[PDB]
Amino acid sequence: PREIITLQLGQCGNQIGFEFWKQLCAEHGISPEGIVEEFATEGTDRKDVFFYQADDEHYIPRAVLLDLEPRVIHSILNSPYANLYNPENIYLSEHGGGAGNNWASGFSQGEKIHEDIFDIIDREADGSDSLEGFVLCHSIAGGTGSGLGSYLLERLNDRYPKKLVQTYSVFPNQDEMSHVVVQPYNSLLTLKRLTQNADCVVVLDNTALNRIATDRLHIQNPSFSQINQLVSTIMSASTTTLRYPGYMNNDLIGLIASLIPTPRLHFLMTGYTPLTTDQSVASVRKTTVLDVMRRLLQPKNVMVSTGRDRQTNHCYIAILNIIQGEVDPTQVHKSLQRIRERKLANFIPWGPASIQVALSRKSPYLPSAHRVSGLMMANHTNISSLFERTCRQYDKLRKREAFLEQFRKEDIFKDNFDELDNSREIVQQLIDEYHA
Amino acid sequence: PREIITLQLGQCGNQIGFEFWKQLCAEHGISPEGIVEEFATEGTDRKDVFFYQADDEHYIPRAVLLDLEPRVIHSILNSPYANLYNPENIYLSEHGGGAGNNWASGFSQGEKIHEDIFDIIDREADGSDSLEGFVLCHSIAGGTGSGLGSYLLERLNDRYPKKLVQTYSVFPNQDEMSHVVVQPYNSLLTLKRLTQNADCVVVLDNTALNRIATDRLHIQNPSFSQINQLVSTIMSASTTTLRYPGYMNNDLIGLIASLIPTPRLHFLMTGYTPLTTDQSVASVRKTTVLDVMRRLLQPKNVMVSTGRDRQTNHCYIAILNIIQGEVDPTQVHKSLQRIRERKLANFIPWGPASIQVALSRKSPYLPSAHRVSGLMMANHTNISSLFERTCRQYDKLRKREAFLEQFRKEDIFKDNFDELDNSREIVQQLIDEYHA
Amino acid sequence: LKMERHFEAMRHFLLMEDGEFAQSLSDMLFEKLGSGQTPSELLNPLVLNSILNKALQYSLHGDSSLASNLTFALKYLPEVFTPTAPDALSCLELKYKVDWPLNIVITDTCMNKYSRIFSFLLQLKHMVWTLRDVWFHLKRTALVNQASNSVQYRQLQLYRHEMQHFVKVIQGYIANQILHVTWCEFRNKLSAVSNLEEIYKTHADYLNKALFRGLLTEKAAPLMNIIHSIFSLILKFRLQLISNFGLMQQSYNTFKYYSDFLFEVVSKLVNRGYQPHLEDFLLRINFNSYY
Amino acid sequence: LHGLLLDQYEEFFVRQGSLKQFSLRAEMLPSYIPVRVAEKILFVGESVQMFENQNVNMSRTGSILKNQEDTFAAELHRLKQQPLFSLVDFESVLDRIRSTVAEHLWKLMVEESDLLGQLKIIKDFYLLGRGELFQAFIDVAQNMLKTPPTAVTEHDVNVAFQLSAHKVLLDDDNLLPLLNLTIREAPTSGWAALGLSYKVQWPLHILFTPAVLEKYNVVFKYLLSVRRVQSELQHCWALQMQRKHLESNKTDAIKWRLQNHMAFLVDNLQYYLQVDVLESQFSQLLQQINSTRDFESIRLAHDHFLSNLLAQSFILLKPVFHCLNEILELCHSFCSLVSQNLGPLDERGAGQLDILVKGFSCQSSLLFRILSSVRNHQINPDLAQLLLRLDYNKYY
Repeated sequence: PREIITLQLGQCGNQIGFEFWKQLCAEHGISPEGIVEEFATEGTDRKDVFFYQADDEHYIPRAVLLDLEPRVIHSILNSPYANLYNPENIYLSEHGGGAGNNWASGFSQGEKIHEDIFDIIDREADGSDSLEGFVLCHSIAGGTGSGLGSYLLERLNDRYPKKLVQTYSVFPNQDEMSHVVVQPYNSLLTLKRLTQNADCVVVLDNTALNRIATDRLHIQNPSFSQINQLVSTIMSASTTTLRYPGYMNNDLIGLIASLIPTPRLHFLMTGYTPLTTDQSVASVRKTTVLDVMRRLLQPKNVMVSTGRDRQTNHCYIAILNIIQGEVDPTQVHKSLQRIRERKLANFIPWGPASIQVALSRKSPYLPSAHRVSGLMMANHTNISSLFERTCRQYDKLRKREAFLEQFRKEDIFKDNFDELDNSREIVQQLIDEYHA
Repeated sequence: PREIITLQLGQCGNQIGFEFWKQLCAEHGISPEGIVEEFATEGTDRKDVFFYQADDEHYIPRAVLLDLEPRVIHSILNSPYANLYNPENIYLSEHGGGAGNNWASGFSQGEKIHEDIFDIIDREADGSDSLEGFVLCHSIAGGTGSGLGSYLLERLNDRYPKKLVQTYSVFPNQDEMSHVVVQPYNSLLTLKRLTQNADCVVVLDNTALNRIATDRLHIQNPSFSQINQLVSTIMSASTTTLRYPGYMNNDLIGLIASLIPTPRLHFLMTGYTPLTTDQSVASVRKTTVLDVMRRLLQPKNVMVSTGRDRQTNHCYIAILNIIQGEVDPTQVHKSLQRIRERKLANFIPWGPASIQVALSRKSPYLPSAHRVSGLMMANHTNISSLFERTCRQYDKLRKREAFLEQFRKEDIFKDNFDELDNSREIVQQLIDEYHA
Repeated sequence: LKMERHFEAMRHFLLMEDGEFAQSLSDMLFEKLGSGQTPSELLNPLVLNSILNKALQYSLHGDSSLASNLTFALKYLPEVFTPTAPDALSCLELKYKVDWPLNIVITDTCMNKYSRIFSFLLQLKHMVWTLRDVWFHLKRTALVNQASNSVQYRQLQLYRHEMQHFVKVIQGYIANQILHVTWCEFRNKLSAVSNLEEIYKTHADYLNKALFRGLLTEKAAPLMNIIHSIFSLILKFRLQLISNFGLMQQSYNTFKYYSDFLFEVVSKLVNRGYQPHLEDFLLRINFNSYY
Repeated sequence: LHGLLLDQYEEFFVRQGSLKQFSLRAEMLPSYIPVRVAEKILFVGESVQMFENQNVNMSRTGSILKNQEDTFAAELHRLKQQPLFSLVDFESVLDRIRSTVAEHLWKLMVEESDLLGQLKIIKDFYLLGRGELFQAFIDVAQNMLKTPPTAVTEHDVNVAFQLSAHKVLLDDDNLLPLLNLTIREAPTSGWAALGLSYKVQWPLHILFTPAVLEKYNVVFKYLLSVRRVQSELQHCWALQMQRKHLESNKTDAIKWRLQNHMAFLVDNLQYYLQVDVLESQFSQLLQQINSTRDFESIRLAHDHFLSNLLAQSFILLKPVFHCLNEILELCHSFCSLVSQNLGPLDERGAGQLDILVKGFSCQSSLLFRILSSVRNHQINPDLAQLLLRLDYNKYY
């Protein structure tokens, strides 16, 4: 019916998808090894849209996880949520990889394991006779997720041409350049494949993570154990129309169709306010829906590093405001009434704009059926500031003679560096041209 | 609506504003990290007039704190009231400054950090579409609060021309001149900016502090830990019509409009009687309002060093008498009945005078809903005695060849000393001319 | 009666708030593709009444206890317009049943408007589904090519997406005014008013509000003539993309004339304090003023 | 007993004139029965009639729900057993058909409504207790009442007061749409021609007849008029705060002694009026309803409440109300004079000023003319105590 195959790949893409499947059992009322609660069918009306359909009421995840590093998968099998995963769909015990840290490693390893990489991931494709598409849950940081992920964006474009492609890709961190220095090279090589060899992306910045991780979360030493908490909730938040019973844009080709203006303009800004557990003691007094979307357009919950004074000459075109759970829908048109009076979104002068609001009932659970949740999927034309940030860090590195002799020994014979530079400037010029 | 941005600046201006925000949580019934009491909305009918408006019922302070000295801010983060402050609105961890002790230091540092000082303090300006104004909670003592504070009185006069400016500035101490000797120079340079580049001030003398600090407070060694107790109460006392629900002059442009006779005559005398905790055992017998304003015009609670025999040729023009909390308003017109019989205020012979009395209910708290409080905002024309005191200490220092070679090496090429002297005498001559 | 369980069952298969059935109706809208080219045999109701019963098990919801309350009656209307070849975009109708204890809830007038509501969703869903069928036509391997040049795709897809902008946000606003306050008014109010005698004098008033909230058009206004003309270009939109670039750019100027024609009649319905869709239409008008 | 008027040829002085008003009739009233007794049976009998409409357990005497009726019947047998007639025996038991009936409806409307709730809310809408919460309405409603009024401006100012009270975050969302606003045809302007409709539910409306909400609404447009002209004098003051907008000419100095005389007025005259009107007139209402279990004595005490507010705020019919609106007109052109770019350095800035330096002392000297009528005093004490209270707050 609407079966999606997630493509978890890389050192960071496997960990953000590990707790994504772990989030799904707590809201479906199911255990990874059994069914102890009856809340799975009376409370939740649809479960076989991301999981594989049941053979013994055991909803297998439709997931594949490949990585060159064996460290990310050795921290999985000792956890009690790995018995839900199957040891025959992806790998058996003692799976390995390369050495290995290179963008050209996984780019060259795709055609030497070409027979095996297109054998076991295609067995899940013909399980349903109407496949939705493929989401590449991969990474941009490092050479593991960026090297091999650029290969599958090409060969799955023609072997599966009538399928939706759209990824929840995480952006790397640009604070210092000591541990990694190959960061401007492997990022722009995948970013070219994300626009012409891929339809849509969902951007997730790393410098904007610790802006939120010290905002309300109150940590002193930033660890990697907090990167899975902001990411796994908004992943399950994006499929609330798709997993839980909704009516309009209840498919993944429903939501993405109403937000993309044009190809190579698909970078969607994400926002999510409620992350604090001591808000729970004051939501008993009928906290309404009239105050939760006034702060979405206000740049506080954003996960995109952008300029603060660059929003006057940029214009919103498509903005999504997803409320979940208890909505009190007699005032949801009242919340959309107050949008035109502030004009917090700059509107495009050539065409109409749209503020789309939708709702779906959440899990039968006490932290879910009590507190209001707001998921934002914006589309603003100030996203070229990240593309100006990455390009200015790209041409400055090529004048310092950095990784021009250390990178072209394997499988690179011609200069494909300006092939990425002009196509990035094509994106940056067509964005500003789009508001005439 | 009526949002005011406080500009806490300097070594002394940051500490007097630190307990000003700490005073506001005890009267709003709120905690700096949570909401544990329900007294915040039923007892207090308005809270979003100095705080930022809530996103999770967390009333963020609309405050900025810059100083060259890092010692004042390192005594903040270990206190449990600093989590209410945000580490992204002003500075993150490990903020520093100059070396540094000079009026020309902060006067020259304003145009080298000109890009950053007008970037993050303007983000709070467009939060409300009707901004009230700016209060510069700065200092005159030292070169830190006086050097940089004179720069923002000029560039915010034209970039924000339709906003109220009025400051609660503290005057320095003139007892001996051993530790500091640059006190006549940096004070008069800021005092020129307080009259033509600023509309109103609220004077707070330092030699009048220890007159009160040994009056009823009974200390033997005067420390700096007592300077925040007299100052933080009268700051919150001045906004009782603005924070708590009042009717007339409930804005900051309401109170200051009814007291200023003319520009460059705005120096308001302050008075506040009740500061003793053992008065509480005898206020149970209906202590009335008929005795609390007989001692306001009597020169006992004043915070201005002025002459005692110079009040016969000087005349009051505007006098404010603010009662708070329990007023018993059936005798508040009875208290104003007894004013004309004594004539304790000398009235101007050219025009009418005004004794304005107002009331507002205090916090739902036991030391606040039991004891009568009287806040005075006088305006008497004997304030030139301080201006005669500062000018006589200014021209005497220039004949001793003090800081004429040690002060003009950086960013001073012409003699701007008589530019401050004539403009100060313009204030002193127009005050005595004002009663014809 | 056990009426609240029957009340929830009507909402799921006439009001379509468990959208898996109406998403499967889009697959039934993906089995017609224009009318008429369909058989006129008597086996034409025989295999078509079945596939809607089979569509409920295709979504894995509900037992057979409420599935006896749903029946489908294939009406007959000419679509080549001299012979018959009946539609399933606007000539396929769900029929709710009248059973032995529950007859004070359902009457013949309320089932007459159940056929009106089911046929009105089925044509707007046919719009939105075939509007996304064009995204399948240009889907990436690549098909259609010329990402911006040659002959236009840059401004071509620019007017096509601001077309699919306006339709996808109209249908979402019409969906929010039909469903939500009516479900908030209905069960709760009726039950709590312990006024439960002669139920069809209240249930038909609830249904009359439920058609008041949809478009209602007094069942006679020219707003129904504009939802037909904007449907008349979406076939023109889909035929040019299946198959013309100059004949394209005229067709959507005609849409922008008809959308501005749809805006000016709304300004004539204006009266005051009335029609909770009229303000929601004036939302976009004050959006149209600031840009 | 029921509130049933058992007449066929209407042969009774009570005649029908939820509330369902009833009236008197002098020709059917006996003149040996005192004339002030006739409404004691009428108005209490009209109020037991209006409980027959909505719900029968809500009766004033106790008729379906209580046993007042048996005691009333015993009283009836006693009254019947008498061949003669006098005044004391008839009227001492006119207490008993009134007083026990006048307390049970007081014990009705406390619990069904939270009495003390709306009867401070309705005064806050009219006497403007929530002062900031309407100034944001006044600021927005000024910028689009700048036409002669038309019939659509009623709905436009309404939805503006909606969004204004909504961004404030009132503590009750449903307290907001309980009213709408109403406004004349087209005199010159929308201000001083607008009003408010706060309609009222079940039986609280017998305390608020549709006459006296006009009596609350007529000062309501007067009290927002002195919120606007106080805030307009607060904003044209706010233009000349700094030296960069200040000219050091003497034309500024003759502009400037006037606002120290005129902006000191409305911060005094409309304060000591409005705050002393509210405080110890609210004081005795709360003290009476906490100390009296009786209906009409509480009711006409709030009738003496409202007539005291509309007498202090009216000070004299023709002159002082014409003197007071001439004050607010003459400082309204001090707004529109200052509001030019660099006002006190223009020739039109001093030319428009010269008419206003006459008209400001046309108002202090007309205020001086009332003070001679206040000293030479046989008129009104509450007039004299207030106007002198601002006057020693003026001349001292």
